[PDB]
Amino acid sequence: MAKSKNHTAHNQTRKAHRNGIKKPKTYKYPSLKGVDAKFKRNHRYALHGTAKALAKARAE
Amino acid sequence: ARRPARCYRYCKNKPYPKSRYNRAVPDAKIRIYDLGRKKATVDEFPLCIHLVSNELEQLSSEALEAARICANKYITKVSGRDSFHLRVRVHPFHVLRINKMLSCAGADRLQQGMRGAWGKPHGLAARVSIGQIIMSARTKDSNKDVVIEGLRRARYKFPGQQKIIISKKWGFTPLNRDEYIAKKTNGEVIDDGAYVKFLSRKGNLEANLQQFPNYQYS
Amino acid sequence: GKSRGYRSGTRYAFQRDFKKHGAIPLSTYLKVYKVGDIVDIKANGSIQKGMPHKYYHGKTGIVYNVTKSSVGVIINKVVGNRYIEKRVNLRVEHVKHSACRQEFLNRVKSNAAKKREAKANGETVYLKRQAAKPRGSRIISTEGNIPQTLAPVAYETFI
Amino acid sequence: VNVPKTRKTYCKGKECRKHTQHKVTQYKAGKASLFAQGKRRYDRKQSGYGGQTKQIFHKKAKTTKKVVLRLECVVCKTKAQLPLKRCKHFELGGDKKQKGQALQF
RNA sequence: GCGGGGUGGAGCAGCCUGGUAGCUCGUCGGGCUCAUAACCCGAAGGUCGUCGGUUCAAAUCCGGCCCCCGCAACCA
RNA sequence: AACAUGUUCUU
RNA sequence: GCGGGGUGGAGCAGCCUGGUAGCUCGUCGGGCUCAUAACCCGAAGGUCGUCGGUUCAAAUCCGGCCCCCGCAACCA
RNA sequence: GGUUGCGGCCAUAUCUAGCAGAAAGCACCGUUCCCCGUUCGAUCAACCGUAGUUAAGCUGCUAAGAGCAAUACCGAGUAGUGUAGUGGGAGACCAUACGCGAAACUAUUGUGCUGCAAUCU
RNA sequence: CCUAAGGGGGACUCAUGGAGAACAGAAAUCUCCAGUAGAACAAAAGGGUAAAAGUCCCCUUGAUUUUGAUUUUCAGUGUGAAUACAAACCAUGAAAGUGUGGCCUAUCGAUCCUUUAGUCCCUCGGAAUUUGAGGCUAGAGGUGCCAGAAAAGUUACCACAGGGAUAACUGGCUUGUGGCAGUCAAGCGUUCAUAGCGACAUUGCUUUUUGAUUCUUCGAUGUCGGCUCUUCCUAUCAUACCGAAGCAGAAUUCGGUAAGCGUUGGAUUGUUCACCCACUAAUAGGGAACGUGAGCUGGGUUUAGACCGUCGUGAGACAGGUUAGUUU
RNA sequence: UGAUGGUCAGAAAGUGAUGUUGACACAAUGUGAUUUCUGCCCAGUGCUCUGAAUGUCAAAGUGAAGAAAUUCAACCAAGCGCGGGUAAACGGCGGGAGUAACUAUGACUCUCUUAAGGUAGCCAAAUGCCUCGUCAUCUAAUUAGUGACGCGCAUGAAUGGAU
RNA sequence: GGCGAAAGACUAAUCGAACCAUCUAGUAGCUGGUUCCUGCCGAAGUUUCCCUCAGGAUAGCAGAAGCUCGUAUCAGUUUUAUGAGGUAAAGCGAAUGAUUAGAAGUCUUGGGCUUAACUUAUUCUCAAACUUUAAAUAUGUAAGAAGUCCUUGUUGCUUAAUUGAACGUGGACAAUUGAAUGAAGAGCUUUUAGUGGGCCAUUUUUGGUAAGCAGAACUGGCGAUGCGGGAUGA
RNA sequence: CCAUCGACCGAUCCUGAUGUGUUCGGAUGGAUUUGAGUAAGAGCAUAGCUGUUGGGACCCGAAAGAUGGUGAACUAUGCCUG
Ligand SMILES: CN[C@@H]1[C@@H](O)[C@@H](O[C@@H]2[C@@H](O)[C@H](O[C@H]3O[C@H]([C@@H](C)O)[C@@H](O)[C@H](O)[C@H]3N)[C@@H](N)C[C@H]2N)OC[C@]1(C)O
Ligand SMILES: CN[C@@H]1[C@@H](O)[C@@H](O[C@@H]2[C@@H](O)[C@H](O[C@H]3O[C@H]([C@@H](C)O)[C@@H](O)[C@H](O)[C@H]3N)[C@@H](N)C[C@H]2N)OC[C@]1(C)O
Ligand SMILES: CN[C@@H]1[C@@H](O)[C@@H](O[C@@H]2[C@@H](O)[C@H](O[C@H]3O[C@H]([C@@H](C)O)[C@@H](O)[C@H](O)[C@H]3N)[C@@H](N)C[C@H]2N)OC[C@]1(C)O
Ligand SMILES: CN[C@@H]1[C@@H](O)[C@@H](O[C@@H]2[C@@H](O)[C@H](O[C@H]3O[C@H]([C@@H](C)O)[C@@H](O)[C@H](O)[C@H]3N)[C@@H](N)C[C@H]2N)OC[C@]1(C)O
Ligand SMILES: CN[C@@H]1[C@@H](O)[C@@H](O[C@@H]2[C@@H](O)[C@H](O[C@H]3O[C@H]([C@@H](C)O)[C@@H](O)[C@H](O)[C@H]3N)[C@@H](N)C[C@H]2N)OC[C@]1(C)O
Ligand SMILES: CN[C@@H]1[C@@H](O)[C@@H](O[C@@H]2[C@@H](O)[C@H](O[C@H]3O[C@H]([C@@H](C)O)[C@@H](O)[C@H](O)[C@H]3N)[C@@H](N)C[C@H]2N)OC[C@]1(C)O
Ligand SMILES: [Zn+2]
Repeated sequence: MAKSKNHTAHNQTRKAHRNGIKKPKTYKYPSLKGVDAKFKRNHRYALHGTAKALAKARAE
Repeated sequence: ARRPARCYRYCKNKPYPKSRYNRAVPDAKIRIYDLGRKKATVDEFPLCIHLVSNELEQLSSEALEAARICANKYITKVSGRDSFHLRVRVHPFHVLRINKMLSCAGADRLQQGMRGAWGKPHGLAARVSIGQIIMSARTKDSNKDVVIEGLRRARYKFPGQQKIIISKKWGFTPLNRDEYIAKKTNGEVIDDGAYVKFLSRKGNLEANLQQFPNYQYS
Repeated sequence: GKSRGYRSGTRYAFQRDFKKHGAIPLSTYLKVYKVGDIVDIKANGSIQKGMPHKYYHGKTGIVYNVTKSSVGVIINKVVGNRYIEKRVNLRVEHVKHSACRQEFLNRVKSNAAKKREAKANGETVYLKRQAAKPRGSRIISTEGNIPQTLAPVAYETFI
Repeated sequence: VNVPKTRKTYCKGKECRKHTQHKVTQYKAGKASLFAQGKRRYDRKQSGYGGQTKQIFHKKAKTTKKVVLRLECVVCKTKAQLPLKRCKHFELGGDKKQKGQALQF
């Protein structure tokens, strides 16, 4: 009495290609969320020390 | 009763053999596949005549049984039982299914129609390709036309079209008649009941030499 | 009822190769992975830990993270009308280097060397690859090679 | 399920913060007070005319419950709760399985 | 359209799953009695209703010809 | 308290 | 489509909730009687419909198959 | 070149059946106070290198050897398959055009290669 | 389901077969040999595993604490489950290591409410103390219709909104089932497959059976049978002319052209159907919206009355029976 | 149901109907003239009776603890539970085997089992599926009618049976 | 509520609960309708959840407004390099399972020279839930400036370390900046409509005897579309 | 304006100085945690189209439910008088 279509993927790729299929944008620096916490922790200090050293040598 | 054979003629379904997944399957109507003088030696029956399918279809075990009986009975009547060896070359391994709708008035009250329609086992059929040999008979060269007529009668028991082909090869061996005579006279074949064994130039040389003592190494 | 569990459909994909069961050769554990390396993902059915989902079986991606026994790999997955960046943690048994990249780095070195050779010689060379071009003209001798005529053959049966 | 009566696990008490010996008992819910706000509200809503004012669950389907272990540290007397998987039979300090003996049917 | 069945004189096995048909009642003899009845001992008794096929081998499987007894056979 | 029965036909 | 039954020669338990097959009648041996019945003292007799499975262990628990008796099959 | 220790790839290295093996190495081999483990010094432990032996392990060689590996005017451009037509055919199916392309089969060849360290007639 | 069937370490090797040892045999335990897993690993199936992931021994609680990142299902929400790290605290081992439950893929649960554990910390608002109550963090009590209402029937007295998204006719596709016709020829037919028949098989046709389906119609296509009347089909019962025979004649049987012409009267039943009686040259089968209700009839079916049986506690039910019921 | 009552009415009342009444009456049901009869079952559902002895049982009251809110305990009405009655209350009213000197049949026996196992009657009946039951009669011919028969799907005794 | 010798009858043509006014424009996931022109863009019948299945929310598809820029690196495509896969086909004198026939042994193992079993070499035939092998089509990734090389800075991470890891200073390499073809340009944001019954064709494919039947896959269509042809016809 | 590593404020976990109504205080330093925050404000007000929710809610449409009234000139039944 209410039997109807159960499933089809007809027209689905056609809809997907109207505006897709778009690759995610790439960036020079990735987010370090999800990277090993011990690496990320020390990388913080390594960047901080590098700025301090460059700020020093530029004075002289 | 049995539905007419047109209801299960063509290979529409995947093969559905008897297995762990359909156990309640009846026996095929054909039980005997080797008739005539099945103990005869390879050199006794040099001529091979095939009945070849020209259809991609399903042959019920009932048709296989009827054709076997027809051919065997005719050839035995004309040339005697020991003058040939007939081999049915297809085995019905495909199970046929049936849904079994009621044929009384008011069946629609009782039954559910196309709901849950998966069928019960009904019969067995053999799946044959175009060019597949159905039956084979080896006899002597003087018995050509008797076996040809015997197979001619069996053809009418099958749906569709079949051809009767005279083979160039010696009996049921894969060798042409001249090739078989050359292998025989060179001591490279021995009898093994109804069949033979051929010489190997591989393996232990001592066993090869013992097994075919009359071998002419060349 | 339907069944859509985590490893459904993996009967053959996660089987070990014929006569390739048992212990993992140690070369698998001696490889070194770095962030930025490109790796092929192949599930080993004998290592149940750190396994890829069947989707990532046969996919190639970038390494983004390196831990004790595993690497983090970035995979792009088509979801609807766009790609989603996926991050999968895989033990090294399920990972292998990609060979095309080694080839490409070799070509980088060769291009640099050729350019330097031309610069020392005083000229310019072309570094772009080229597709296969149509062949040029040629002369064929018939010495001991007289053209031999062929014809179609008649039909024969061999049954 | 047989679970032993003592268990050496981590203690969160500010005295310990380490693995200590614990006493294992099974948790049992206490008596519902008549002065909990939910119950004072319910009684007020049920008074007067109107009949039953709230739903009453009927379609029970589970046959088991989750067992909660009560672990008390023998040093500082801090408790911890630890739930188990569903089981139909549970006992503490039952006799351990002996391996390789003839059954005396 | 079906569903069972046709094995001694009559009731039943043997069939399922080919090679090897038995008991029961009843008849033909002896045992016992004064003679019977009963009782006991023995003995004969069906190549399977019939015609076909498959089979090395058919009461046993697969068809046809009869007899026995029935179950099912618009409708709005 | 319990205790039913006795083939046919004679000489 | 369901539901119950299948256990000594007969009619029934035991299943459930695994470890032993219990009851009445019947059968057989001896006794009491002139004899028989009743009665008394003894003895045999069900591998649990069947093929599998699990379990250390199957009448029992878990499927297929076979036979027996039943319930449901409605709105036009 | 032999051998040992630690290996990489993980049968061209495996398996059966014979035979041979100098030097060193390895091995079997002797013993039970001590550390240690056993129903048993068999295995495990320890001690001697002293009494012996290449018999076995191990290494190599042999076999119209089994297995394995490799190749191919072997089968076969076959089976299968992408694209095409108002192609053929009642249909099952088949051919053609532009492409890809097996397996079995057959025949022939091979039977570990190698890294680090030490040592040797 | 499991305190091990979880974690670590160690030693060993499994099914099965062969050959041997008192009672001892097919099956007791002891020995050796072969043994790529043919075993085992809680439980379905698939995958995985041999100095192990199996068996046995030893020690254990990582089946723990804090809170983030990720994978599957996916809206890239929730739940379930899983993966790799960080920071603790532990187990085990000589050690490298390994361990955040069960070798992997299933084994489960919001808001409100209650209850417990933790900080014993916040609040009870005129100020305090002690009871009591209320909060914060983390679990448990459960929704299996499993993203999670608190829930029995009957209507043959019935209503409304709709539905041809959907049943009860015709029609359409199909043709299993029904009906009809071929091919082969084992046998029957005194001999003889085919005068006449014809098993086992096998190819079709038809839409006069019954199903299957749900395309049309639910702002309605009048829903049985008979009566009446016309016409069509041929798969021919009779009548015309013929061919065949196991055609002497008579009778009969098989077949061809043929639908020109006919194919009846009655008992019982609402019947189509069935079944007898009888006449006849013969008493063929079918179609036309299952022809034909502004042509009839209204016996049946199928509104409301009433009775019975079985069922139901009951209201009531019943392809069970019975009687009365407006045909524009 | 004997009036301080039964049955019924009303929002209430110093309120009503039966009632100008009193068991030969009023009220509530079932069956349905006469004749002849009206079997067995109180296990179930109801209805009803008994309460000195008695588990559970509300509010109030009682005792204890507490500073108090409160908590706990005992006691505790009817009701429930326990025990009896009642079918012209609702209703209900059995299986499997064997057995006689032809055969058949089974008066007879064994066994399981209920609250009781459908008695007297009656029947293919307006109640019987199978079924157009079988036999007889009626007709030329009868799915009709009538008389018989009865393991009766699913007849049956005031849910009244047979006349 | 009445009244009923009982039909759910009768109670002013109204009765399985009269008539009148009001609450009341009661609510409806349902049926019907919904009013001028031209221009530009232009769908969906699919995903997840729902007492959800004639309805919603959610994502998708569509429009509008733009904004930041101006050839940056993009593409329903090829080439080159490199992965993954277990379908088609094939195979069964290869494992598992199925399966016809002899033959030679074994009798130490059970019957009547056999009869079956067992062993060995053979023989006919098969598999959606078998497999050593194994395509075609389809599918992942790369082809540089965010690069390569040289020197040596940072750090609490890492190494026995002066070893590494990650991010850098300074130096060098220039239009062939490292395949093809194309590019009414690229990137970014907000907001909202309709839709959430589909259906057809080739090929693959499941149930069913089959169906203008029922259910999937990829692509193209019809729906939403006229036009020439197929007489006629989504 | 965008990607990324930090810093600041509140919540959470740890640390715990000089001191003390000795149980308070919380200097200082940490932490794969957390917020609809900071880091040289952007808002408020009026108006317009579109979109949303409550309203009769685009228009017309139930079967029902409730409150207060009016009928025994028909008809049902009793009674009284013909
Ligand atoms: C009454 N006791 C009898 C005893 O006498 C005997 O009976 C035989 C019976 O078996 C015989 O029966 C046999 O007879 C012959 C047999 C001898 O081969 C067979 O051919 C025949 O088929 C078979 N019925 C019958 N012919 C005579 C009885 N007395 O065996 C049977 C028995 C029941 O024990
Ligand atoms: C004595 N100094 C304490 C200092 O220790 C700290 O106290 C925290 C306290 O705030 C936390 O507690 C905090 O968080 C809990 C909850 C969310 O876990 C709340 O229940 C509580 O009210 C809240 N203050 C507590 N759990 C740990 C103490 N060290 O901060 C508060 C303080 C008073 O300064
Ligand atoms: C007028 N009386 C007639 C009476 O003659 C007789 O008629 C039959 C008729 O029923 C037969 O017909 C019957 O039987 C045939 C069958 C035999 O093929 C069926 O096909 C047909 O449907 C059926 N009506 C018909 N073949 C002969 C008439 N005399 O029976 C029916 C009847 C109505 O009683
Ligand atoms: C070799 N493989 C082929 C595969 O290529 C394909 O074949 C098609 C074939 O079916 C097409 O044919 C198809 O379509 C046409 C028409 C509508 O186009 C129909 O007429 C025809 O009946 C239909 N089979 C044919 N036109 C081209 C082949 N490549 O499909 C069939 C196949 C056997 O799988
Ligand atoms: C306490 N440890 C901190 C760690 O928590 C983190 O600091 C976060 C910081 O990242 C968050 O800040 C983050 O989120 C804010 C946002 C809320 O607006 C952004 O503005 C900011 O860019 C972003 N980094 C800040 N909101 C809280 C700190 N504790 O930074 C690293 C750390 C030092 O280890
Ligand atoms: C020039 N000084 C700037 C100062 O202006 C400010 O910059 C903020 C910048 O931090 C914010 O950006 C920040 O916050 C966003 C936010 C979405 O959470 C983060 O996504 C982002 O990572 C974070 N850097 C940016 N949205 C606005 C600037 N004015 O803070 C950073 C700074 C460097 O000090
Ligand atoms: Zn503690």
